[PDB]
Amino acid sequence: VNTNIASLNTQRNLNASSNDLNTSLQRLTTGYRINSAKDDAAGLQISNR
Amino acid sequence: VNTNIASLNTQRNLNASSNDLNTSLQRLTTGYRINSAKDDAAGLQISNR
Amino acid sequence: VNTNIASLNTQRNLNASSNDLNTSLQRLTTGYRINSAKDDAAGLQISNR
Amino acid sequence: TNARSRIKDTDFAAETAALSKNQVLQQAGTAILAQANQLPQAVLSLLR
Amino acid sequence: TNARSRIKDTDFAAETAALSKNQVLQQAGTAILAQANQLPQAVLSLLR
Amino acid sequence: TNARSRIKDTDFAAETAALSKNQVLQQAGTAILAQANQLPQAVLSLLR
Amino acid sequence: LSNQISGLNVATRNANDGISLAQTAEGALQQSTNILQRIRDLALQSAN
Repeated sequence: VNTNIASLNTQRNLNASSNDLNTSLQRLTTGYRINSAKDDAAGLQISNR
Repeated sequence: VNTNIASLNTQRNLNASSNDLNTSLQRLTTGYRINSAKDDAAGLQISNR
Repeated sequence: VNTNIASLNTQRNLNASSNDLNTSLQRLTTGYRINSAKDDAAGLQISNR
Repeated sequence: TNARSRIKDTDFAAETAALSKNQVLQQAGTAILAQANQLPQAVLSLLR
Repeated sequence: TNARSRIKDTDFAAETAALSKNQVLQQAGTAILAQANQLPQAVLSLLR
Repeated sequence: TNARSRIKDTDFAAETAALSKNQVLQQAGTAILAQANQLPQAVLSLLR
Repeated sequence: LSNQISGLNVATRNANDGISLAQTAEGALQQSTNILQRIRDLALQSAN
């Protein structure tokens, strides 16, 4: 139980939560839930038109 | 709701009321209920004749 | 209680109350209790006639 | 015109009060939201 | 414009709570790593 | 002159709201920067 | 239940889109009603 630690589930959750955190910070700083990025391609169509 | 406010119906009403204000002031300063302008072209021809 | 917060009932309440705020704002800037919009279709017909 | 006023003209003597009530609701709700957003951080920082 | 708002304007009454929650998970994960990385140290230093 | 007004004079009945939106967005961006610039400090101070 | 929640959220968004669409339709119908008002007034003036 020493050459590695099975606690990398915590690391995966940290990475995922940090990604969602960056997306949320971008949403709040831009004011668009459908970000100018790829998100919600159908919403992107609707918003562009 | 921060990137835009639906309260611009107030702005629309302000524009409308400003147009009515302009036309009413014109009517009052010319003494004519129908302006010498487009208003009531039938009445305009009646006044002309 | 960390993956979610039941406080979004406050969110529902604020969205509803902002809807009422917008409709009352329109009523105040237009001067019409029933808006020129859909509200009170019976009263809308009465007013149109 | 009197009928059109009674059916259309807002008796805003109560609508201004209603609007102030709605604005009070806005500020109260956002205050509650900002206060409740501080619960999980506190409970986790104390429970860890 | 109202349609563009309803489709694009973030109803950040939820995204603010989401930001708070995500910060909670970030701090919790940092603390969990700090707590778990000490397990092999303790078990090896005490068992040997 | 009315033509020059309609093509030049600012319709600030909407530009005032635009100014309010711009000020709010600037304040929000400043707060977001001040909040985000603290993440690496906390993660390194807790993980080390 | 999470599938149900996601469905309900996309349903809220589709419903808001439909509300906006019906609002545009109502505005067009309102302008048409004012146009018909002007038309009837012109007709009664055309008694001449």
